[PDB]
Amino acid sequence: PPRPSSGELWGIHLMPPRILVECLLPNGMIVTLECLREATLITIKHELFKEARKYPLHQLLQDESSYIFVSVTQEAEREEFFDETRRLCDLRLFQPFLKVIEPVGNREEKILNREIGFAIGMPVCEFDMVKDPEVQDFRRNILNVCKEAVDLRDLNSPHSRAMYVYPPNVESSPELPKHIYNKLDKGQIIVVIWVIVSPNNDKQKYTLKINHDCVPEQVIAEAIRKKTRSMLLSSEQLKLCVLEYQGKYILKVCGCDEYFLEKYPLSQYKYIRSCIMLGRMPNLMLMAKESLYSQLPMDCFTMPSSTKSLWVINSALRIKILCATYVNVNIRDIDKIYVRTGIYHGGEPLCDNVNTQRVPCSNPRWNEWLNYDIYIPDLPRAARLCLSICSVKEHCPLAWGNINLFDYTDTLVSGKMALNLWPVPHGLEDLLNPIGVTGSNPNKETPCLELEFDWFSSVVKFPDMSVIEEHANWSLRENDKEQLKAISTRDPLSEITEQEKDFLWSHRHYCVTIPEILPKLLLSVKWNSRDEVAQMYCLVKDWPPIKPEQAMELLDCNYPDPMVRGFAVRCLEKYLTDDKLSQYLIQLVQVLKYEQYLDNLLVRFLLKKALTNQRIGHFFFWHLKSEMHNKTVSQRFGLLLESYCRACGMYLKHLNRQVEAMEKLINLTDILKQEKKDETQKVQMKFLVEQMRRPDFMDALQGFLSPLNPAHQLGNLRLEECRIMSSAKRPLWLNWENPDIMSELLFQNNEIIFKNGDDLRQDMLTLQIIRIMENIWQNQGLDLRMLPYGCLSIGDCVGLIEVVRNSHTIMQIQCKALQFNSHTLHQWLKDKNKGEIYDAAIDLFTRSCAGYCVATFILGIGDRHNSNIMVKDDGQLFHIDFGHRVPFVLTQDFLIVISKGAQECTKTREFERFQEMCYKAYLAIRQHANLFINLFSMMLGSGMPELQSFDDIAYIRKTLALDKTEQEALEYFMKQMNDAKMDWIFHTI
Amino acid sequence: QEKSREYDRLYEDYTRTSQEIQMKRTAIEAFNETIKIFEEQCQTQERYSKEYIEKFKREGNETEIQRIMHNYEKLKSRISEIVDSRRRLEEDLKKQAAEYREIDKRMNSIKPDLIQLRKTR
Ligand SMILES: COC(=O)Nc1ccc2c(c1)OCCc1cc(-c3nncn3-c3ccccc3Cl)sc1-2
Repeated sequence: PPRPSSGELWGIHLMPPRILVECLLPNGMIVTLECLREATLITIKHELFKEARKYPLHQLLQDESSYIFVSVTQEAEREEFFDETRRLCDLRLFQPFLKVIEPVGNREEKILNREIGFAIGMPVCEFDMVKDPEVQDFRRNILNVCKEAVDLRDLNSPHSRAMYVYPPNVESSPELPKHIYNKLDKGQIIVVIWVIVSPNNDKQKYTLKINHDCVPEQVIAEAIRKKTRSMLLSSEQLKLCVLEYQGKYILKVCGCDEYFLEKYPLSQYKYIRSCIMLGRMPNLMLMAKESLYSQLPMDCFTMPSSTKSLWVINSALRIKILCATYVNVNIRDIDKIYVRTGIYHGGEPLCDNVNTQRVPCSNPRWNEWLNYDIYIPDLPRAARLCLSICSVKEHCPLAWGNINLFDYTDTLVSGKMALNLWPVPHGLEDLLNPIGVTGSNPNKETPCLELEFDWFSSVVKFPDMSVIEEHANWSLRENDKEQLKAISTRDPLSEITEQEKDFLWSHRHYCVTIPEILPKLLLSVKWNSRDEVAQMYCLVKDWPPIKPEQAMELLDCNYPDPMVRGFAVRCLEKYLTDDKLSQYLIQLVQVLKYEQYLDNLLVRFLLKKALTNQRIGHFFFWHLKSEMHNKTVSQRFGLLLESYCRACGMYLKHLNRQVEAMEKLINLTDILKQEKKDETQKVQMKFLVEQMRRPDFMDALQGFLSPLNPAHQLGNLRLEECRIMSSAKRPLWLNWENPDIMSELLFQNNEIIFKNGDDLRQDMLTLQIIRIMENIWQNQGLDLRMLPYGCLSIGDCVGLIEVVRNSHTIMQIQCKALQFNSHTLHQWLKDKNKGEIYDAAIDLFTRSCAGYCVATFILGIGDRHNSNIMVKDDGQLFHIDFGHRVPFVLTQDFLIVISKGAQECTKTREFERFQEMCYKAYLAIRQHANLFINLFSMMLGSGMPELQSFDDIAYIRKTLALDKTEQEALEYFMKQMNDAKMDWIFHTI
Repeated sequence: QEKSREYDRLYEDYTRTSQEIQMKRTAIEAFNETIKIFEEQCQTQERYSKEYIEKFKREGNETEIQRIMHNYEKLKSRISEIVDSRRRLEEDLKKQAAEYREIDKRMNSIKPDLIQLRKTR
């Protein structure tokens, strides 16, 4: 099972400098050996075989080379150590002992399974151990997706492989907003192309002024023209240079692992577009196609390892509750217990709930058949029995559990069934939990309830589409069109009355002409009626495709039907760009949790995209890996990670290096939070310094890829700049060098805060929402600048935060002896941006501040102080700490800046312009409200306590004035905005 | 409200004990796997020592035999140390699982009461 700690031994965070290791020799001998904890297995083996000469049977032993070490890990599994480069402290040993064995099977296979099992966070042998046919069928059948993905990576073999490793990180549309076009003069960009010229690996630059719509090949062509101009070559030979070498070269961003490998316009490239925006010179590096292609390895993928029909069944649903083996009830307080049941389609019941008879908790035996008012034929595919053992004190559930009435092979569930129940969540007031985990608790040490399903003549299977279509094909005014258009526009949280529900269903054929009403129409179907469902199935089959952002909603909790979900996936397969799939990957991962079965069209889609683009693959890995602690998803995510790791290629080795690094960090912070807890910062720092200096750490934490962004190589640690942050939870401020040749032209430092203790999912979601808001604004042609900084959750309340270079909190600048007036911030900017630079800085401030004023209002981000609002040197404002009736907020500090230093900051054309930015930005978000609503709704399944119900989402319905008119919404917002130092430490008066 | 201050504190003990129990369960699992490996080592000792014990017996080399015995005794004593360490954990797990049951019994007494109040309030 997965490891409890990040410790060097079970129950020990850090093994001593020298330790005694029990060595079990192949001649049946036991030798105690004293080893350095940082000792490699190569050293320990040598040391041992030397010592072994002193003990009996030494003559039996063959060369050290003929053997391998084996031990039991903290994961309770027998590990074979093939890579004897690994240090004693880094083998996740349970007890300090090692066994000498002759290697058995085939190295290659065992090595890969070790590398997979480590990255997943649980051994592959544990999947082999699972006897469930659905699990084993998933394992075999998902390989079809792997083989298909690996085949496209090798089709156009050199370029296609480079394309997988370095996918173009390019914007959504090639079309540039006019406000951005106006920034680049004559519709042209001044670019700098660098070359590392041999001998002596000297740098040479070539400045080019060319159109932004230029393909990278045209950029190379113009560079090769600049170089050949002095050569005395004829027009025909000059043209032939371009003709033969135009594409013998590749472009890379300086100080980055970002390559311009595809035909997209230069401006479309995310690096270039930010440069155009920032008025910075884009520095690119020219390289030989072969220089890149020599780096690419992998693509060495190896393969591992009578029916009767439903609704021919003229019967009402019968389910026999038998016995429940134990319940932990205080017999003095609770006498009787009963099994409460319900047949559900998602979170909605298909019929009235049925209870068993009240029984004495001393004998939890019912042996009763329960009768549901639903015909067997009417059961939808996705119907589930939701049950719970309730107490009678006044009712309350004690344990709960849900089962799918049909299995993955479309077979209606028949026979006896033992269901290990789940404990009731904290705050679950309801007697049943239908939006819970459908399946029996993997913990067999829990109350288990035996069940019995009807056994009809033979095997009962859900009908074919041929059968459904044949049953469906058996079974307009002026105001009516306006009425449908009204329902269409309404947000997904706007309640549709049973009268509107009847109206949509009665007009279902017209609804095809207005396709974006499919989610409202699907909620109007009686899912408890095969007569209605069969007709709906047909409509979905031939339903026109809808925007991915619309189709994503069909994948949340409200839409459990496989046909609906299938349609949704097909829209994403046809319309979702890699850019946008990366933009909505967080939600797309959570929404897998709502799938009835392991092998489905969503998993198959997401997996292929991840094995097709390493940017997607990387975050698909980390998003799934971070949830490997949650046992309600452990198996599904584990099996998924196994299939990804098996087919991702060499990236698994980089992922293992990142996992190794994080494990050391989690362990060092656990030590600081636990044993060392009560030690002064001075003391704790001396320990940190001692620890980071150790070989194993220097090896682990130096020379790997940033999990926050793999295009950033983390070189050697700048130990002088590394520290334990003064704040509670003990975050680690880590600094690394940039190993890039052109590290000077982008960023020489790589700063990350590693934080153990706090849940970073809120921060992660808010930062994603901010990025989306900026993309809406920037697309609409509104230059509102946001800083959605890097933030990644790597496990249970462990994560990483990108340190924004050249930033300071409003508090830090106010303390720059220690006398601050509401003018301090403006005076700071005035000084950091003197001359013609001033105007630009104040503009960036107003554009960024406007964006944040609106975003924080809409979302309802409160507790905003001068110590959680930061400002870059260039003038850019941004907020931090997003762990959470919030009004509009605009400090006089900001007002003073916006108004370029003025006494009446409300009566200026600056503030007028600022207010205009805020209105325009707010109305832009209100127009895309369904997206925000849908994104948050796809997040209900995840463990996020701030998002447990739709009632939590209802806040955005309020701030965006969704029930209101657009002018009434504008009026509301305008009112909120117009409504709007001594004792700054505690705030008293 | 009064009972909510303690039900929330009680759940805090329910959750920790659950975590701690799952750890003990995997430690026991690792102890079994360790014990199996050490037992497997003895089978390896008997297999190889058989032809050495045989030669030395047919040689009156009682020391070289007693030398193979002293190491087997060490290995055998170590298996007792591990088996007794597993049993110590087994009884600790039993004591904790008894606790997460009494935490549960306590919770299922407060939970129907708290539900009635939230409705009244
Ligand atoms: C250049 O001089 C500085 O002081 N830089 C700096 C400091 C802190 C952050 C930052 C640049 O980058 C912005 C991203 C960010 C985010 C932070 C955060 N998010 N949640 C909690 N914190 C936090 C707050 C205080 C202390 C530590 C942390 Cl991790 S702190 C932080």
